[PDB]
Amino acid sequence: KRPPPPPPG
Amino acid sequence: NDLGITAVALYDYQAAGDDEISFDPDDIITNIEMIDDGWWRGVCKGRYGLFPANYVELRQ
Amino acid sequence: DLGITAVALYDYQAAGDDEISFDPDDIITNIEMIDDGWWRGVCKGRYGLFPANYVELRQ
Repeated sequence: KRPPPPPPG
Repeated sequence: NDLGITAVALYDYQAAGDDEISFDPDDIITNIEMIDDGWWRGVCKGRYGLFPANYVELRQ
Repeated sequence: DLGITAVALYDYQAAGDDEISFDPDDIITNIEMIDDGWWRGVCKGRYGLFPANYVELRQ
């Protein structure tokens, strides 16, 4: 699976 | 425990697949399964699926 | 004109109005790397933030 998105800035 | 491992959503997340779930900050995720450092499996507002582990904070 | 461009690697749904959505193979143009984790740019007429790790730079 794709990597998780980083927490929002 | 019926709710098993629980957590609280830190940020908004929109499911980008039918295998994922969505939540708003402060939402509660239950019956969590830490399957890997990226995506976890759990339940949120009646929806069963994957979500970013880093978008929630474990809280019993 | 299209500035720094990239192609979407994965599906991503905007979490908010400040963010943009895209599907694999979509093109993101005029990219602003306002951060190592979150870039900004245009995709399918929309402007906003997206995960830098979700796209691959390609001119």
